[PDB]
Amino acid sequence: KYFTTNKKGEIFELKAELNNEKKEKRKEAVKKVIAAMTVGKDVSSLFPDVVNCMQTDNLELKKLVYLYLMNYAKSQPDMAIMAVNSFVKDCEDPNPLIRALAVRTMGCIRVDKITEYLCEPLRKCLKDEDPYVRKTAAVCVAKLHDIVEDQGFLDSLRDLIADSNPMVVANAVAALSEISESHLLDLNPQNINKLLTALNECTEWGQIFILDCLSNYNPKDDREAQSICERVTPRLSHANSAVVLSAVKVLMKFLEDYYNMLLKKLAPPLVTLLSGEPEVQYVALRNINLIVQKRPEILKQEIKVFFVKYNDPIYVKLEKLDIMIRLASQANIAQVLAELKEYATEVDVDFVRKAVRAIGRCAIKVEQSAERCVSTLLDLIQTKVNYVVQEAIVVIRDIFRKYPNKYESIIATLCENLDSLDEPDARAAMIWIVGEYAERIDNADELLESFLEGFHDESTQVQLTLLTAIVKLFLKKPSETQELVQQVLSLATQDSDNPDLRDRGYIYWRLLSTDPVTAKEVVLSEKPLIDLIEPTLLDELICHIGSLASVYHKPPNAF
Amino acid sequence: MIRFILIQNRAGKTRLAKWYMQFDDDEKQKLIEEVHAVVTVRDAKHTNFVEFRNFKIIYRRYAGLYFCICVDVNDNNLAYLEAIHNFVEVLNEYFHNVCELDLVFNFYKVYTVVDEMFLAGEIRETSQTKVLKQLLMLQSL
Amino acid sequence: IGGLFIYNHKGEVLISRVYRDDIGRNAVDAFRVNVIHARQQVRSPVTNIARTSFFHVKRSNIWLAAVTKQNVNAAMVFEFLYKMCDVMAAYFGKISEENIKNNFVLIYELLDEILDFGYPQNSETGALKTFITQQGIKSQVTGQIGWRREGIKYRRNELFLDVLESVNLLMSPQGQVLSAHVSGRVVMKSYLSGMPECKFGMNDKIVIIAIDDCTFHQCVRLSERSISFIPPDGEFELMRYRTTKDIILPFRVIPLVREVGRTKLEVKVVIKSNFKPSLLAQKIEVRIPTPLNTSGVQVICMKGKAKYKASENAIVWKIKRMAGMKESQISAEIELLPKKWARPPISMNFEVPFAPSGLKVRYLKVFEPKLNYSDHDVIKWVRYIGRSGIYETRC
Amino acid sequence: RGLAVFISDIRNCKSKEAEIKRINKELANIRSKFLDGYSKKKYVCKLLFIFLLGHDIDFGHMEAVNLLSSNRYTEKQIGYLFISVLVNSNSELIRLINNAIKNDLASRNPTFMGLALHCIANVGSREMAEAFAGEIPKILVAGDTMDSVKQSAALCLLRLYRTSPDLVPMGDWTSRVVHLLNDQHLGVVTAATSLITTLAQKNPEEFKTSVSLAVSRLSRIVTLQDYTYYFVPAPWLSVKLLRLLQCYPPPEDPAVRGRLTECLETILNKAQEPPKSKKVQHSNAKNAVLFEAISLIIHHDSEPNLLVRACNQLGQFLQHRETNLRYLALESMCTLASSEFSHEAVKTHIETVINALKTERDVSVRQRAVDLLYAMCDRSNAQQIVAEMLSYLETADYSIREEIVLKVAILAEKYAVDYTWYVDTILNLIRIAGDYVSEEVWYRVIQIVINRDDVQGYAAKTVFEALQAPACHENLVKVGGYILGEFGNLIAGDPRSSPLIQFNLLHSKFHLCSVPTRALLLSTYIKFVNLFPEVKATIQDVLRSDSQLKNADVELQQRAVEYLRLSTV
Amino acid sequence: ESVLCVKPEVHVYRIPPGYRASEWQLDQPSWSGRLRITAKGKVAYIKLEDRTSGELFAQAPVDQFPGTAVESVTDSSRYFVIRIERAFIGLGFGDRGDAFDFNVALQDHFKWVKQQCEFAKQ
Repeated sequence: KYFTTNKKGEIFELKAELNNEKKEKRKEAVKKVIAAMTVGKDVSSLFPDVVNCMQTDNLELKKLVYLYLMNYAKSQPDMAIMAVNSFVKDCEDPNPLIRALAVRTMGCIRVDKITEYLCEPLRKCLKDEDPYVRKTAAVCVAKLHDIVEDQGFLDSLRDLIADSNPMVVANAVAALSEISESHLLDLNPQNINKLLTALNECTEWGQIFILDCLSNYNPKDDREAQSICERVTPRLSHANSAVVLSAVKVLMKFLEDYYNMLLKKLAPPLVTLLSGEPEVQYVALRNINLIVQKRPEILKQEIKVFFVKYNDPIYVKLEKLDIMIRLASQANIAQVLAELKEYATEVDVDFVRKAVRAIGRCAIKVEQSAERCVSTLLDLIQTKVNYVVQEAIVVIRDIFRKYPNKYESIIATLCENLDSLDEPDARAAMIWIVGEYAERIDNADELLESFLEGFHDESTQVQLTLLTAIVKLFLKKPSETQELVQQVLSLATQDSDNPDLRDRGYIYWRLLSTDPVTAKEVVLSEKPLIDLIEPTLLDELICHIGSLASVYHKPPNAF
Repeated sequence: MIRFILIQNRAGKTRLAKWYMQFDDDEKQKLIEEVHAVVTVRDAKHTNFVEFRNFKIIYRRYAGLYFCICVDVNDNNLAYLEAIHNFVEVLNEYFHNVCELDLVFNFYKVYTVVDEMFLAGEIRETSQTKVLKQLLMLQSL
Repeated sequence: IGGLFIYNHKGEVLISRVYRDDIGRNAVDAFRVNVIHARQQVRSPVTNIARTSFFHVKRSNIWLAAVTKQNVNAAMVFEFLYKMCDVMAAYFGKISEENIKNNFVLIYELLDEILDFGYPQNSETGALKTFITQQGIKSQVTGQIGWRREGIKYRRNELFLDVLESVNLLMSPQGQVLSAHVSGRVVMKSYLSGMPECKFGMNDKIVIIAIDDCTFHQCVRLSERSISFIPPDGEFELMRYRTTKDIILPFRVIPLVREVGRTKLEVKVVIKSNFKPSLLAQKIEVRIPTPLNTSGVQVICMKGKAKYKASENAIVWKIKRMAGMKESQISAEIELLPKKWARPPISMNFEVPFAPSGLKVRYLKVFEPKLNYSDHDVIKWVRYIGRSGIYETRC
Repeated sequence: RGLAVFISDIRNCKSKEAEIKRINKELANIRSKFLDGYSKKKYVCKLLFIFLLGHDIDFGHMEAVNLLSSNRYTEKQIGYLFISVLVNSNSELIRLINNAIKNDLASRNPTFMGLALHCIANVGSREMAEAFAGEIPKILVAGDTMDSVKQSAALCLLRLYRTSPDLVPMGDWTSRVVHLLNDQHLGVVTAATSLITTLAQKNPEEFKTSVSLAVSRLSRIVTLQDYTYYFVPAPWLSVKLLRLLQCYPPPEDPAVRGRLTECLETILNKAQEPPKSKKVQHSNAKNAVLFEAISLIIHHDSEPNLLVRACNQLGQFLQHRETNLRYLALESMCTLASSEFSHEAVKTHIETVINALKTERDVSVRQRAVDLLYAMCDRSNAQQIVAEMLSYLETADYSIREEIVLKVAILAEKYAVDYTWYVDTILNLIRIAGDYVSEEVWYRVIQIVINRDDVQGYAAKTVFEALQAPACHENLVKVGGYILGEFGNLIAGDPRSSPLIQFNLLHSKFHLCSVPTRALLLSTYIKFVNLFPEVKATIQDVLRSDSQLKNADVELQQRAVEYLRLSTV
Repeated sequence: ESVLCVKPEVHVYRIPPGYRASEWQLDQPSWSGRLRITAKGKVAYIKLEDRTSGELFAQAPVDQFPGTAVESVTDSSRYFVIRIERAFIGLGFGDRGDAFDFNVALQDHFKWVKQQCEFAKQ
């Protein structure tokens, strides 16, 4: 009410030379209107004065008006409809850059009334003789569809597939594919042959669009599906990674001696995606993580490509590490453990903790290398690093559960590492190893007494494992540890206020006071010994190799 | 007490900044950019009272500009909202339906108005009649 | 592709263009809250929040976001976002907000001719000269090392890093963070034979009344987000920084203080450790101020211990350890001797084993040109020591 | 006219680097000129405008001080404006500036003294306090001083007291400052009240005679054509007079105290009246006096009749149109409810606050609504407040949800009437928002169920329907298993709550929950073996399944294997 | 063959003559182009390509990294003496971080070659 004048000011001074007669400094004016409203200045009062500059013959000045109009076409569409009479005069002008830019500007306006204006002037643009205009009109059908005469436009998209300029063919296929999400049949004789010949000549973004459409096609005969694949095979040599991953998605679908030759031609293009820029390697390695599950015989020999390089980002280091495990076999476990030992000495504390856990995943997967993984972790603990030692205790615990009564010489070396333990899960791993095997540990009660003095202010995982261990120590060594169990069950049932802790204290208190012989088969019995997408979801995500369903490893229903 | 007075548009660039507190030149730039990080976010139904780093900021927008006064936490925030509006009305008759560009071209006259009305972190003169009596007398001197 | 967003260094929208109205104006700030200002979230080039996917590529400052709602080819959008910025770099030189602000008109002419309803068109810079009318607005020998002596040898090469930083905070009793900044330094201890040249790498939480500031040691040469240097032998301050954005706050004090008349006072204070439970804060001391006319108080504590100190006029409450994602409470009952009480802030001391600015070390590659050792022969240690400075909550 | 050319020459730059070259070609031009005084002040306005854009200026100070010694007004006020903005610490310049100010202060031109008094009050360094702080009270005292100079001198002495209190000692001039409250020019009184207020913060008893002068002037102001501001008689002076009275206790003279009552009664009585204008600037100026009136009544805490009328006036602002009055009424009632006198009258507004909490959108006003509910809680209304907060938490946003859960659990234990209500309260709290409930809150709920027998049929019942929801919190599952495992027999008589249904209700949530949550549900599965022998076949296959025996956790395995051997042996 | 490292903006200095760096010209780069260290088998090839077409300006088989094929200059950490195949050629780099990746990728190759020899000695 105070700083709105319309007699003087910046809006007044802008409105002045926009009304002037020189063309070249009305062009400077509209640039000042775009640069005002980009930063966030309110130039809504200049709207009927900018569209007076539409009636001209200059191409540069007419685009600057259209750029001003496009910024209104999405946020406040009810204002940009007020100049729609100037659009429909421009969409039959010569200099067909004006005709295409008129049709784009009309299509981007979300107003129900504009469908009366994307009538009959649109169908001339679908039949235009400049292919740059047919390219524009092909997309604007999908703009109009996203808002029965347009059902007559749908067959005009099919007519544009038979064109000599292939970029017109490209956007028409991309238009039909988005329309077919909410409704195209690609029957062989003329559709597939004209798509694959346009595939060899169109631009790099249209080859994505054609190879995304062929994945919807269902072939019938086995050598008919083979006859497609000799044309798709040279498309996995392209510079773009989006073209290669779309070519793979067709070839992973149309996979019914040429079978053996095709799987040998999938491995060099998937290797060469990893020389790319780090966002692309993430998109590739999330798909490589799916391909080595469904077809593990493609990249069986290529584990050296997947070794983590130091300057990779953290989202490429963690995805390269999941594929090194899936290719970890007995023929190459020795160089994997050369790498996993090396990554565990890096300064990235987030990545070292996963490299040490990847060692125990190689011991569980490759059973023949269990001793080499145990000797690898022992060399890590001798470094005395705080975040490696207490990580490797967790991993050794899962080996003792997996391979019991084999590796228990090393506990005399693990038990001297107690003062380097401050994680709750890492302390609970040593208490389990002291709780088990206590007829092998010399001073198991002197170790477990050192934890009961600080029984509170420990985690309930540590409190429960220390409860389970001292009961196991009692049934293994009665009459030495009578003081510990009367200590810890007084700590559990009387001092602690956790209900889950104090009744587990009771269940042990009831069993020891009923029959310690009966408690031996209950507590100290032998425990039964103890990571891949299930093939319903897995075979779904191979049908979406390029897309975000494979980057997320989730079906498209959750998007 | 008042600690500064800001005038800045939605573009972010200031039209007046008078400081009543001893800050460094880069600290003055640091506060300015994080005032309109507060003021531009708030809508027309939020309150005009934002706590700001240990004191409070008081604003009102005049359709292209923000007048921000930054006072202590104890201060009467409903009286400093009207001393803002009292300061605009003095600028309204002194510049004859003031625009934004009167603050750009005549910044040295704006410091005369602020000294006339807000001196040493307090409100000096509230009367619109006596300020316009004083400012036009200095205009012809 | 629903809309290309180009954000500045600080997280503000420089220039943007939406192509699909499935994208709202909620999505321009959905990226700001949950990608740029992610406090503890580990970075990913594609993230998904609330049925909307976020593609971003950084070019040295600038967040180039790409927003979509469909199951689009993700390798398509990233290969687009490289050729979206190679078109711009061929017109601007580099990509920065000083070049983008000079070129709001050229980007708008590009963001229509390159991308059309989310469908990438021909991005060839030779073909664009027929379509783009506007023009871009353009804008030896180190001899001897002075700081490191020659012929150093050690029995075993080792290397120690300490990221040492201190949190400062003023927070309202409602939970609004009023002011926060972290002051830190990377102290490196180099026990390395020979004269190694080594490369250091970190994440992007450092900008290379507190103001965001970073100085280096004179050994460091800056020219990616990597740093090459030749470390002096021994104790050595590698980097020295302050930061103010996206501060990780380890604790929260919730001061529920009720005045009963003018003769009695009860104070409830709740501590919530706001970090992951595998970590463990230590040396925790919450001093709670009392009025000047306090007779004697009655304090009960859940864990830890507290004692009233009339010489300080404050209740000092000390906890030995606190695991993350937990909660403690103290209660107090003050009797007074009958103006109003001006409230000092509840100050707090602690020490956490993580770096509260978000700084992390990604790699540290040590290379000696003329000896028989390399990086995997070098034992490296990393330790994060978070600490409080002025960490206070209004009562 | 040369300035407006240069500014629009900067504004017509199309890049940042075009500015730097245009600035530097002008900085090189101005440096070459360093003249007519008109041509000298034009360049300083150029140099000042370059500074305010943020560019570094490292000259021009000696040219600006040469403007201070001029005799035309515009050359002086541009010279002082350069000095006030660009503060240099050259010891030669500070000597030259102080001599230029002593020339203007010794002058009897009121406009030349007005520039000098502002330049001291804008820079305010110690070197200007060391030369001037003995002259400024002499100008304020003297009877020949113009009233507009009396305004600027009083506020200039205010900053010299704020910057360096030791260089402004009190004395003879203090008894004549308080006489300015009797002055006819209200602008002089306005600059006087700000001066007396800050000086009475540390030496209150010296300025004690201003208490009687403040009330008598305020009684005339409340009960001036140039000082009305939208039909309100002198709002900012009446705000400053009410802040002056807050530096003191209620006065010694009961004739002063009685006069202080009806002026505060008049302010309250005007608030009840219909407004004399529709514009919001009338009501903001009208209420600016009112909230400082209420802050004075709270400060004294001496007339309970005024406190009751003040609380009744603040209840009118809770259901008000604008957000600015709803927020300030909630801050005031939090400070008002703590008093001995108004605390019973705030409690009558319990219906008004909750109806404001449910409908307010603004998150700042919404959380001061919660603080008022916590502040006015008592034994008499705790069941009402807690039940209304729980009715808010079912539809609340996640922004305010954390602090309300903390306040429900604090009011529940503190004001627990019996032990049947508290158990019903927190179990209702864990069902609604269980992820914000601390475990020592959750631990004590079970200790009351175990210790006392009467609630056990009621607690084990209410947990069972709480578990029938598809979206239970994981703390609800943990309190769900332990109570049904201990007291499922107390509700086994219901065919809707049959023992096989209680097991299937828990085991439907045994997955999709955490690792210590699964370990607690195993503990009650064996309690269903002990209590419910007809369920025993349906539990043991769950225990002997591979998902519990070959479970990757140690503690989930050790607890599942022991319970399979308790059930068979 | 695999490609170990690709570096643009790499200078080639003809050497006028030990091995100090200020002795060379350091202002007249005798050749400029793109650097690629390729390797196949047990050796590594330092191939110099022009920026535009990619023709092989020079090539140096290495076969041991601290050996005689690549020798560091004593003044700086950027300049290298290359035995192309014969003759000796002086390289150049822009900063340390380009010379860092030159030196690490060579050593990371011959670390792998030492391990594959050691696996054959098992």
